[PDB]
Amino acid sequence: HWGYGKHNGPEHWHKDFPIAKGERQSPVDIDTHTAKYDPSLKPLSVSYDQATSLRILNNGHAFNVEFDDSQDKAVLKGGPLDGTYRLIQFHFHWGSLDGQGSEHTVDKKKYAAELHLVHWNTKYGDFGKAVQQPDGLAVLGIFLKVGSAKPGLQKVVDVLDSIKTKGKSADFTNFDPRGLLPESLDYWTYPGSLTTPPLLECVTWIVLKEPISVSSEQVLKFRKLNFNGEGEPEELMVDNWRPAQPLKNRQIKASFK
Ligand SMILES: [Zn+2]
Repeated sequence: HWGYGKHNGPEHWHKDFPIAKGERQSPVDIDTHTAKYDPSLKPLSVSYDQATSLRILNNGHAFNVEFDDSQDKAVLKGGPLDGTYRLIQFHFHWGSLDGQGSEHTVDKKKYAAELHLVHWNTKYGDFGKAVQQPDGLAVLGIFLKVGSAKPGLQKVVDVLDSIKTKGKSADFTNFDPRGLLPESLDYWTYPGSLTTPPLLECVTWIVLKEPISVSSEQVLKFRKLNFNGEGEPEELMVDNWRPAQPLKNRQIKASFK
């Protein structure tokens, strides 16, 4: 099945998921010189004080930190969005080396990693229904650069030993995702897709301009994870990123001057 090798990676996904060659695929390169400032965009409202993390899972493609999304406890609103979007999970994409790993790029610059906070539109009732709608999801994307450690990431890093291989999970309560946000909420936005199969064109992307800094040691621990299951040949979970896709008939809008 699909993955990030030579034989099963992004360049093959279209055979099982033809929407891979669609009109609104993600990620994309963000050309900062052609993204136009849109004064009509609102400030983003990130309301994560009541968030309830539950569990962390290695799904064979990344690790997901999962939230209780049975009520409006951690929501994203404002920005480009109409209505209320509930946080369901976050995960990352990262590289084998610090010079690649992000999905979005900025003027062709690749960051070491990218965080995706995934939220679904409450008007559709559940995640599975939301992903069938063009405005079903809002994904907040945050770039990671290597420098100073991110204190608020360390709790994540230190549990990764317990979910080394595909299908392992661990309890992961009381984690506060506010500790993963940069200072500024300035953003770019465009309409796109999930970046992994099934590649559904259901996402309003909100990509923050300001990266967070993580330490080399932190990212090194991500790279100790495995794509494989327990007692299978070890294949390090690295380079779990889809490259930039054609922008096609889209515009990327900036919330800032
Ligand atoms: Zn992602």
